[PDB]
Amino acid sequence: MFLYNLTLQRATGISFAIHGNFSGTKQQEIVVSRGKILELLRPDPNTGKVHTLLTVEVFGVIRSLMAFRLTGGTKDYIVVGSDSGRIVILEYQPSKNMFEKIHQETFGKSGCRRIVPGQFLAVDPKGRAVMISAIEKQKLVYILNRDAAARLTISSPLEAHKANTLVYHVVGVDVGFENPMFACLEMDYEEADNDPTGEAAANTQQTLTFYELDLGLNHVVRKYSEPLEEHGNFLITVPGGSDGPSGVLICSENYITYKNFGDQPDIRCPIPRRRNDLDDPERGMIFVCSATHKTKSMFFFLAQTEQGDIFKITLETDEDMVTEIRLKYFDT
Amino acid sequence: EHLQSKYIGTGHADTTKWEWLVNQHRDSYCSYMGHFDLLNYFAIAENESKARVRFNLMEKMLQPCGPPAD
Amino acid sequence: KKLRRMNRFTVAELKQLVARPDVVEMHDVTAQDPKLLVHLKATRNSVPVPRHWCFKRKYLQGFELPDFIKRYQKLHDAFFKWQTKPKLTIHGDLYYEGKEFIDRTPWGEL
Amino acid sequence: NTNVYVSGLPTVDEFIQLMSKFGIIMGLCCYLKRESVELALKLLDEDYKLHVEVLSMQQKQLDWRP
Amino acid sequence: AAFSVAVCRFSNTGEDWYVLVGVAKDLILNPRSVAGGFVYTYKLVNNGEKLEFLHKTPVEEVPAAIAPFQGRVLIGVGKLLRVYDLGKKKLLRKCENKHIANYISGIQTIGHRVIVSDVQESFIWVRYKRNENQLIIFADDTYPRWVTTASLLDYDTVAGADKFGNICVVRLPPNTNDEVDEDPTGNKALWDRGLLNGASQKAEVIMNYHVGETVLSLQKTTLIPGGSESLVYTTLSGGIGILVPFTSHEDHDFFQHVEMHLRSEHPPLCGRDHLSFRSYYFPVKNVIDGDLCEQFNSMEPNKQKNVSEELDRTPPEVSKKLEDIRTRYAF
Amino acid sequence: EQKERKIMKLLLKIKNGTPPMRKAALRQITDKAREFGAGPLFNQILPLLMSPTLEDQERHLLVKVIDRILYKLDDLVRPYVHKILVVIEPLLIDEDYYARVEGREIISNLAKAAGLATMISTMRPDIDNMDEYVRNTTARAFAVVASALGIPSLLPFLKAVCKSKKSWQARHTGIKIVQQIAILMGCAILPHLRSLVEIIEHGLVDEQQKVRTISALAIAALAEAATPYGIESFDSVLKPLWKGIRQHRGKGLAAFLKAIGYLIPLMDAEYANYYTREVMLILIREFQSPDEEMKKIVLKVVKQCCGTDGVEANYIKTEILPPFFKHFWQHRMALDRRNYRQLVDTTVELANKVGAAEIISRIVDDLKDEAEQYRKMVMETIEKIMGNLGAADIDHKLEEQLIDGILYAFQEQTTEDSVMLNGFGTVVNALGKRVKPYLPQICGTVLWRLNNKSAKVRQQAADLISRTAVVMKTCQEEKLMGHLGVVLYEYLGEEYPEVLGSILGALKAIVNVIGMHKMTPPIKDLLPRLTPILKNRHEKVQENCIDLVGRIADRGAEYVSAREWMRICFELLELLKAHKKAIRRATVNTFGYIAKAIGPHDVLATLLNNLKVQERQNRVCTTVAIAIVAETCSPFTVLPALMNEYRVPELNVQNGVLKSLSFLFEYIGEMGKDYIYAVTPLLEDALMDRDLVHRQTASAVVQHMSLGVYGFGCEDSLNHLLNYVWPNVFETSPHVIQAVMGALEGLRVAIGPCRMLQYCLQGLFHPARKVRDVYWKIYNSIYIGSQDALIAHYPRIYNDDKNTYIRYELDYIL
Amino acid sequence: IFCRKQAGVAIGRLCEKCDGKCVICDSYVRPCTLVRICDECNYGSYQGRCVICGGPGVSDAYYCKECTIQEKDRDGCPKIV
RNA sequence: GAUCAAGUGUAGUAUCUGUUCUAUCAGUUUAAUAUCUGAUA
Ligand SMILES: [Zn+2]
Ligand SMILES: [Zn+2]
Ligand SMILES: [Zn+2]
Repeated sequence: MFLYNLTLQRATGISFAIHGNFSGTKQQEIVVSRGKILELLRPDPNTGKVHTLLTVEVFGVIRSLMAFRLTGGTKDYIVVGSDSGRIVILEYQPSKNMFEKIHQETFGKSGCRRIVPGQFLAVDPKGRAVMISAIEKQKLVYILNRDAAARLTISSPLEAHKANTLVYHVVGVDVGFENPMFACLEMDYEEADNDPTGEAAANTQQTLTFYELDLGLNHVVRKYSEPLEEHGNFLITVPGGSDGPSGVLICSENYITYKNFGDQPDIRCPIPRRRNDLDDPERGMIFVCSATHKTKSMFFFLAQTEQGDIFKITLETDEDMVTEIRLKYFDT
Repeated sequence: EHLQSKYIGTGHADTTKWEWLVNQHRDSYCSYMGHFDLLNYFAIAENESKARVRFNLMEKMLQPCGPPAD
Repeated sequence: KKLRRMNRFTVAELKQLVARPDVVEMHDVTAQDPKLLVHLKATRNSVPVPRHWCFKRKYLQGFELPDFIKRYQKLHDAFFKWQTKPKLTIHGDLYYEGKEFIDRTPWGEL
Repeated sequence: NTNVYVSGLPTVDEFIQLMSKFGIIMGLCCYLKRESVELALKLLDEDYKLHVEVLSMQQKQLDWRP
Repeated sequence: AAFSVAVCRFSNTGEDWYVLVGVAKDLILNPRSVAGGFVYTYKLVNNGEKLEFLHKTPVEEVPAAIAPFQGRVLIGVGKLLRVYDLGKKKLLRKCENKHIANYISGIQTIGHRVIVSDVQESFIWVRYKRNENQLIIFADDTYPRWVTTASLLDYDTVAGADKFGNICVVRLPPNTNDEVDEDPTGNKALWDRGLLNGASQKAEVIMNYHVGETVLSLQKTTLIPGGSESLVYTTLSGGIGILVPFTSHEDHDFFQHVEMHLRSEHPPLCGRDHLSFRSYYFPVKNVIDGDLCEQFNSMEPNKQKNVSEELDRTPPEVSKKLEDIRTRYAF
Repeated sequence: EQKERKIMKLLLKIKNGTPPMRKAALRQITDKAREFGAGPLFNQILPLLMSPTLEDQERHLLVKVIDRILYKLDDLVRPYVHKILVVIEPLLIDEDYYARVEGREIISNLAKAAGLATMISTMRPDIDNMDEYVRNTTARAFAVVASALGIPSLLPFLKAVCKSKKSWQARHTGIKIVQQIAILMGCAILPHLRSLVEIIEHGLVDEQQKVRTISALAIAALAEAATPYGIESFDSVLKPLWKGIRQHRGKGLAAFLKAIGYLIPLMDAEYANYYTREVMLILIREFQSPDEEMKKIVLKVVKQCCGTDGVEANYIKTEILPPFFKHFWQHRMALDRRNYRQLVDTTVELANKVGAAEIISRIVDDLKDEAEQYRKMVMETIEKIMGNLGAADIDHKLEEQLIDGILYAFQEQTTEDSVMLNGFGTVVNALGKRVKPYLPQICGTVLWRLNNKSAKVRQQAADLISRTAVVMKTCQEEKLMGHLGVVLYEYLGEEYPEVLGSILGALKAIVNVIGMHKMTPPIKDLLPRLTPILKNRHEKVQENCIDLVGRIADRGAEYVSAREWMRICFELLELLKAHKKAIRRATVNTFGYIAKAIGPHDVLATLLNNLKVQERQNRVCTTVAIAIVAETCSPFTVLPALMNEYRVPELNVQNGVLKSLSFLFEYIGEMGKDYIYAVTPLLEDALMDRDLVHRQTASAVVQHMSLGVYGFGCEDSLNHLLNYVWPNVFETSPHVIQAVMGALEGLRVAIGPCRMLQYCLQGLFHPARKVRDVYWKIYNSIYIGSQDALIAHYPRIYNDDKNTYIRYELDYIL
Repeated sequence: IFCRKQAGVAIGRLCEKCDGKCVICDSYVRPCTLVRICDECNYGSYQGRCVICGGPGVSDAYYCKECTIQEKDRDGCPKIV
C-alpha cells in the first residue's frame, strides 16, 4: 500500500514567536514556530491585518528560537534550536522570499534527547555569543563574530557541562559591552538520587547561576551560583548598561523576584490575585510568558498569568540599583 | 564499552529496577518537553496551561519514581 | 559472602506470586530482581534469551539455488517478473540447534 | 590437473613473476588449484607471442582468516 | 466526565433511537484512580432534537469507548470488552471479554469483526461468535503503539495513529482465520496458547510514517465530487492532511525518485535528516512525503534544472505531475 | 628545596610520557600552586620558556600549565609581573604565528591574574623609553592587556598618555597602543570606536611628524577593523585628513593616504564621490612618486576608492585610467614581485567596475612586447580579467589583438611558463565559438611547440591541448584534432613520465571530442600502445592512461576484441586498491566501462575463478571488481553466479562469496532492495553454519544490506535475518562479536529501535552476569543510537510499594 | 583509540595513502559528511594532521554514508590517538 | 569442558603434542556447577 502524504491545511498552532527586522528594514516582522513549520509574519501597521510572507516545513521539531543582531548590523538573524542536534542560523532573504542557512554547526545525535542541547536557546543581547543548553548536564556556547565581508562567522563550541544538573530556563544577561553572561535556573539532582529517605529531594533548592564567557581566554566560567527561596519557572532579561540596571527577573510560584550579582539586594513582589476568584485556593499562580518593551528613555515588561491576566512590570532604580518592582494590571 | 559512560541513561549488569526506571521517566519528561504536540495533548487532558505542564514536568525530574530502593 | 545467595524466593513462591507461572524457570529465582525478570519475560511481544546461554559447548559446535534463479531477459525476469518471497520467520522466532530437523477488496491496491 | 606448459618464452625470474598473476604457485608451471589453468588459457595465451597448454600453510594462503 | 458517546437503534426497540454516553466518576488522572463509571442512556426524540433520559447504569471502571454492534451496544470498560442489550431499567451484559491486555481507548466494527484500540498494546482483532455468545481474540499487532484513533480501510486493514505523532497501517495477513474457539474448561489459557505472550495470529505493519505531530482523527473519504478517495487526518497543532494511494508505478516510482533527489538537493532547513524525521519511532514504510516533493516548486531554478535532469524531465513537467496528484484527491 | 625537585618531576611528566601522566602532573602542579608560590614556580618555568631548544608542542603544553597556575595564583603574581612580562613580551613579535598567539594567551592570563593598576604601573616606564623596539613590544603588550580586560578600562590611561606633553615618545606609544588594539581585536572595536577615534583625533594635527604618522596609521587600523561600519565615529578626523593630504609630503603623506583609503569604503555614496575626488588631486600627483612604499600605498588607495559603490564608472574611465596606465603599465613595474602582484590586483578591480574591454584594450598592445616578465604581467592580468568577466565585452577588433598577442607571447617565452598556459587556455575557453577563424593559427602554434625538442616545452603544448580541445571541436575538427593526436601518438614512447602524463592527458581530451570513427591513429593502433603504459610506476601516467583506456572502453568498445578487454581488466584488477585516490577512481570508472564492453557474463566467470586462487591482496580486489560489475551492467547478472559458487562444498570459496556479497551490498547501496529476498536463504545457511568466519561475514552482509535498504520496506526479510544474527550474541571471538555488534547497529536503523528493544528485554535482568553484560552492551548501543524513540517503546512496568513506575501522562485520553 | 572531545570548526584532513577512507570504518565507499576535528587536534604541528595516521593531509577527511546514517559523525572529534 | 608443560607462527587472535581429573563437609565463587582454600578420614 504505497501512499503519498499531502498537507491541505498547515498547522496553525504557535509554540514560539520572535520579533525583529528580519528583512533588514525599518519595519518589524515576527517569526513563529508551529513545531514542524517555520513561518514569517508581517503585521501591517496601517491595515492591522497580519500577512504570512513565507511558510517552510522544516521536517524537524523546533524547540527554541531566538532573534539576534551583530553589533552595528541592520538586520536580525534567526538562530534555531531543534531535535536535529545541529545549531542552525538563518537569514531571511527578502528578495528571494526564502530563509537562507548562514551556519549549521553540529554537536550531537538527533531526537528530543535529555542530555543533547537544543531545548533551551539563549543569545547575548549584543549578539556576541549564543548558548544552546540541554535540559540536563550539557550546555554549549558558540561565539559569534562579523567578518570583513560582513558575513556571519560562528566560533567552535565551548563546553559548559555540569553533571546531575537540570536546567529550567537560560537567558542571556545584558552586561553591555562587558564579557557575555548567561543566567540559568538549575537544580542539582545528585543527592536526591543517593538518599533513601527522600529528604534530599525535599531540601534540594534551585539555584540561579551566572555563567560568564571570558571572550579573551575562550572559556566559560560558572562565576556565581545562588539558592532561590522558591522554584522559578522562567527568567526575563532586564535591559543593561545605559538602557537599564541589568540583572534578571525570576518568575516563580506566586512571586516575581529581581536579582543581580554584586551589591544588589533581592527585591520580591507577590503576583496580585483576582478579587473574588472562584479558583481552587490550593492553586499557586505562575507567569506563563513575557514580552519586553525597550524604549529610548524607559523599559517595561508584560507578563501574563495562567488566567490570561497581563501585568505591566516596571523597575524603580536609585543609581544602578533596583529598589522596587511595580506591577500594574494591564489587560486580560 | 567504557565510552558509553559519556552518555547518561546507559546501564550495565548491576543496574537495578530503580536506576533503569528513573532514566526511563527522566528521558520521557525531556521528550514531552521537546515534542510540542505531546505537550499539547497533556495540557488539553489536564485542562492546564502549557507553561504549568512544563513546570510540573521539570518538578517531576528530581525524584520521578520516589526515593531509591534503600 | 554466600548469605545473600540464600536470601531468595523459592521457585514455589515465585511461581505463585506472578500472573504468568509458565514463564518461571529454575534459574530465574537467582536473579537480582526475579519479580522484574518474570514481568519482562511475560511482556506481549518480547523475545526469549538464546537457549544455549547455559550450554557447556560453544554455540554451533554440536545451500540450494532459489527456484526463480534455477528456473538476458530470463535473468531480469527472475528478479522483475517471477520472484517469490521465501519462507520468512516471524519476529522473535530465534534460531537454535534443533529448529530445522461485506466486501473484501483491499484498500490502496494498484 | 594444475600443471601447465608454456611456449614462446623470452629466465625463471621472469617466468614465476609473469605466471603469479593467474594464481598461487607451489617451461612448466604447477598451480595450487585447478582454476588457475582456466585463467592461464584465457589470458597468458597471446600475452613475443606467449603460448599455453595443459601442505597446510600452502592451502592456508587461500584462507579468508581475518 | 463524559469520555464516550454513541447514537444507535436496538433490536428490541426497533425504530426508537438512543444516545449512550459513557461517564467516569471522580477520575484522578495522575496517579490514576477512579470511583468507577456510568453509562447514561437517553431516548432520542423530537426528530433527534431532544434527549429524554431513560436510565443510568453503573460500571466498574471508565466506559472509554462505545460502539453499536449488530443491534446491541459494545462498551469497553477498562480492559473489559462487553456487549450490552438496552434492557428497560438498565443495560444487560450479554457477553464480556477479559483477555484485553490493558485499558481500551477505541472500538471499530465491521461484520462480526471488532477492532479494539488498547491504550499501549495497539490493535486487537476480536470476533463475535453470534450463536455461542463469545467475544474471541483472534489476532494482535507485534508492536506497542500508544493509539489515539483508528479507522477501517477494509475488512482486513486498520489505519491507526498514536500519541507520538505517527500513523501506521496494519493488515491481517492472507489466510488469517477469524473462526477461532475459546476453551470451556480452560485448555486455551493453559496448554493451547498465543505467540510471544500475545494472540496466535499477528497483523503485518504495511505502512509507517511520522506525521511530525499528534493525530486524533482518521477518516477514509472523498474530499471533492468525483475525486478519488483518500485517508484524511487532523492534528493537535490544527493541521489537516491526506494520505492518498498511488494508482500505479508510473506515479509511485516517479515520486520515489523525486523524494530521493530532494532529500539530498533540498535538505531540511533546521539540519534534520528527512528520512530520519519520517522514521522517528519506526522506519518509514510505503509513504512518500509530498510536503517535501512540493518543495521542488520553491527551489531556485538552478536546483530545479539539476533535479529535473536526474528525473529525465523538464521542471514544468515535474511541477505538473505534482499538481496532477494533488488535484486528483485534494482540492 | 625538595618540592622544587617535585616541580622538575612534574614538568618532566608533562614534557615526556603518556597523556594521563601529563594530565595528572598538571593537576598536581595546579592544585599545589598556592604552596609552591609564584616566585619559586616562575624562577623555574621561565628558563624553559627562554630555552632555544623548546618545541612548539612543548611550549604549548607549558602554556597550558601557565594558564592554570596563573588562575590559581591570582594576586600572588603581582611582585613578579615585571620579571614574567619581559620574558614573554618577545613572543608577541616572533614571526611564528603559534609562538605569537601563545604569548598573547599568557599575557591575557597574566592580565586577568594581576590587577590592571599593576599592569599599567609595570609597563608605564616603557611608554617613555628611547628604544622604538621597547615601545613597539610595550604597545603590543598593552593591546593584549586591553583585549583580555575591558577596552573601556584602559581608555582613561590612554587619555592621559596621548596628551603626555613632556614626551613625544609617550604620546607616540599611546597611539601605537590604539593602533595595536585595532589590529588585535578586529570588528570587536566597533562599540568602543568613537572613544578610540576621539583619543587619536588631536594627533593628526600635532607639530611632530612621527605623531602625525602614527595617528594616521591608527585611523587606518581602526577603519580597517570597523569595515564596513562605523563611519559616524570618524567624522572627527575627516577634516584633519584632507587638510593633511593637501599639505604633507613623503612617507608622512603615505600615512594619510593609507588612512583615507580605508575610510572611503566606509562612506555613503555621496561622500564617497566628494572625498574620492578630493583624493585624486593628490593621488594622481603621487603616481609620479619614486618611492616603492608610496607606490604600494597609491595602488591600494586606487583599489579601495574604485571598489567603492559611489564612484562613477565614467569617473574612473575619464580621470583614473589615463594617468594610471601612463605611470604603472610600463616596463619598469614588472621588475619587483611586490609591485607586480599589487598592480595586477588593482588593475583587475578597475576591470570589475569599468568593464573587461576598457582595461584589456589598454593592456593588449603589450602582449607583443619585448620583455618576458612584462608580457607575463599583462598575460596574468588578461588571465584574471577574462576569468572574472568573460569575452562578452570584447570587440572583434580586440579579439584580433588578443589572439595575435597571445600567439606571439607563447612563441616567444624561452622557458615553459604556467602564466602563458593559463592565459592562452582562459582566453580561448572564454572566446569559445568566436575562436573559429583563428583555429589554424592556434593549431599551427601548438603543433610547432609540440614538435619542440624540449621535454617541458612539449609538456606545456600537451597541457594547452588538454585545456582547449573542447573549443577545437568547432570545425575541421577531424582534420586538426586528428593530426594533433597523431603527433601525440608518437610521444606515447616518452622517457619522462611528467611529459607522458600530459601526452595522455591531451589524447584523453581528443577522444572526449572526436567521434571515434574519425580517429587518425585508429583505436586498433591506440589501445595496444597504451597496454604497456598501464604498468608505468608514475602516478600522472597511470591516472591519464587508465582514464584514456576508460574513454576508449566507454565510447569505442566495438573496435577491440573481448579478449583484449579481458586482459586489460585482469591487469587493472590490482589498481582498484592502489594507494592514490585518483588511480583508484580512474580504475573503478574504467573497469565499469570495460565490464559493459565485454558484457557481464565472462568477466564475472573470470573474476569468480580468480576469487578462488589468489592471495588475500588480489582476492579483496576481486570482491571490489565483482561489485563494480553489479552496480554497472546488472546486479541480477552477478548474484546468480555468486549463489552457485556458494554451492561448492569448500570453506574457502564459500567464505569468498560472503566477502563478495558483503562488499556488493555496501557498494550498490539503495539498489539492494530488489535483492534481499533472493540472498536471504544463502545468509540463513551462512549464519547457521559452524564456521566462525562464515558467521562473521554473513553478519557483515546483514550490516550493509540493512543500512543500504533503510526506508525501502524489506523489514520482513530483515526481521527474519535478525532471528539468525541474534543467537551469535554469545560468541566470544573478537572478530565475530564485533561483526555481530555491527549487524545489530545496522538493523537498529532498518527495523527500528522498537524491535531491537523487544530482543533485549528478557536479558537485561537475567540471572547470569554473562547474559546481562552482553545484553546491556547491546541495549547501550540502541539507547545511544535512539534515546528519544525508545520513549514510545518501553514496556508497562507496574508500581511497587516504595516506588512509582507507571507513566501516567501516556495513559491520558482525549 | 579515538579522541572524542567536542568537535569544532576545523575540518579533518587525510594523507594520500589514506585518501578517501572513512576514519571510523575504513571503507572507501560513498564519502558523505565532512569530518570535523577539535581545535586541540588541529593546533600548530597538529594542524594539517591526517585523521587516521597523523601524516600531512592532502585532502579533506569524509565520514561514509553508512556512518552518517548511524549518527557516527556525532560522537566527537575522530582523530585517532 | 577445565587445567599444567613444551614446540611453532603472526600486525593481532592462537594452533598443536604430551598429562591430570577418581571420598564427604565448611569457606570463597558461580545462574547453577566447577576451580580454588581449609577440615574430616
Ligand atoms: Zn564509515
Ligand atoms: Zn580531537
Ligand atoms: Zn594517513
